[PDB]
Amino acid sequence: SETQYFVSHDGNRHDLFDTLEQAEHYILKKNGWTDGEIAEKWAFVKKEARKYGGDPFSSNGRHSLWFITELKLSDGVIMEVDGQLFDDYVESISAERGTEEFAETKRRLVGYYLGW
Ligand SMILES: [N+]
Ligand SMILES: [N+]
Ligand SMILES: [N+]
Ligand SMILES: [N+]
Ligand SMILES: [N+]
Ligand SMILES: [N+]
Ligand SMILES: [N+]
Ligand SMILES: [N+]
Ligand SMILES: [N+]
Ligand SMILES: [N+]
Ligand SMILES: [N+]
Ligand SMILES: [N+]
Ligand SMILES: [N+]
Repeated sequence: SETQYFVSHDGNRHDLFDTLEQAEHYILKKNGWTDGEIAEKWAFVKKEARKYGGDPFSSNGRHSLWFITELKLSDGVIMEVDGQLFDDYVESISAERGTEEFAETKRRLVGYYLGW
């Protein structure tokens, strides 16, 4: 069992990273942070954004469209999306298992997350 961090921007897939810090670092570099700025300011910006409902990845004072999703996998199978059992997640945005709607929704998400 292994956790990976999936970075997306405005619906577009970027990468799967092994740790949260790697995923965060990638977004910050994408947003033009210097390596100096990250080491001196990121921990503070992330906690203050946490504390007051803001987007720590905001480049202009508004939601950045960046997201980090936490995937748990076993043998390359997605088991959980942000702590929620995958099939439960698919059901909540579509229909229940057994329906073609469920099968197509999970199929697209599987390919989306794994970069097919
Ligand atoms: N994508
Ligand atoms: N990139
Ligand atoms: N990387
Ligand atoms: N990193
Ligand atoms: N780093
Ligand atoms: N990008
Ligand atoms: N700390
Ligand atoms: N600070
Ligand atoms: N503060
Ligand atoms: N914030
Ligand atoms: N946050
Ligand atoms: N699963
Ligand atoms: N089923």
